[PDB]
Amino acid sequence: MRRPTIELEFDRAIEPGSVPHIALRADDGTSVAVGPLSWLSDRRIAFAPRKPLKSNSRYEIMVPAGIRSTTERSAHPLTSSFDTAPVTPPRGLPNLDGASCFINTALQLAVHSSALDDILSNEAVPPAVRTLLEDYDAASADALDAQLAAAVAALRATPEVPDSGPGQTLEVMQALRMPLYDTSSANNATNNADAIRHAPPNTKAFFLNSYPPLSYADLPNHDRLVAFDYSTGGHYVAYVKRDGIWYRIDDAQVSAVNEQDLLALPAFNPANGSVSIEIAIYR
Amino acid sequence: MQIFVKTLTGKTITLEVEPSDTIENVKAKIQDKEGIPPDQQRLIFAGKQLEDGRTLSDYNIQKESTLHLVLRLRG
Repeated sequence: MRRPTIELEFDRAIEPGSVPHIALRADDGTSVAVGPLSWLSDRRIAFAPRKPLKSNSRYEIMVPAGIRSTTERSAHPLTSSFDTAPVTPPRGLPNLDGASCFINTALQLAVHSSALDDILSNEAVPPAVRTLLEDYDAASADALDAQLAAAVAALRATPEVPDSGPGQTLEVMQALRMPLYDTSSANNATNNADAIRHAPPNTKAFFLNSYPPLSYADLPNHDRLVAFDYSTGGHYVAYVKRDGIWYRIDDAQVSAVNEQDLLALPAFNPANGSVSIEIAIYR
Repeated sequence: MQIFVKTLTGKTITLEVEPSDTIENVKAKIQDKEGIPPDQQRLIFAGKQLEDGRTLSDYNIQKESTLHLVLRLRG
């Protein structure tokens, strides 16, 4: 999933030697080299990145200007973009000890975030947690269950997560060492929404600790939004986006949802006054 | 000094404090009057979250000023 085969089909017939140093580029401009170019036809090349790609990250294929056609140079660089995130539906995480939905929801948001690879190589993160996130897509049902129980115990043993009983999803994020951008600490906003719209361009995860609390409809930049937690007061649920499709994950229960559903989620429970969305993940 | 604390349930709570009182002091007072542990309260003044170890003097919270309270209940 992170070292895939990429093939590009050009409109005109391209002479070899005309095609330049093709490279993939991450969002911050970092270039990864590719291997040798395979010529499937005179208008179809195939290649793969030498070094593995970051998970849950957008990459840009650039064919630099100057691709010579058999007829003629290329005026502008040819650019295409893809994403290394999985497209299979997400998996459920059973609520084992009865009071871990805050741990389950937080892991769900972490495995769908661009910080995943940084979490997986952070030795301050408990290794049982890095094990579970590593094979989240590939593990069997019984292996995922056993790995989840190991990750819950390792998390509850850290100083950040309560040793038993319920919690808040932020506490698990602090144990994962996942850097979050606090909306209230922004230089240029006095509310949650404008703090996100005006964050530094490389910012991909937000902790909404300003006012007013935001509904899904108020979350800026729906195009690039991929995950967020939803609190009802005493329960946690994860919403994650894969292949353009939103899934609601209530612990072990995964279900597809419609955009119409998400625009009806309130910014807080009007009964107990508890905030609902505190973590927002973008790609 | 007199301040007001509005919640997302549509409910105002009035407290008597002084500009020397810490943000934790205000939360413990809120824990007594309505039963919310400070662990699970967020206080907001002018869109900005009030940090525990600070005073109301720091956030220029005068008399008459009204805070917004956001509950962060465990799940």
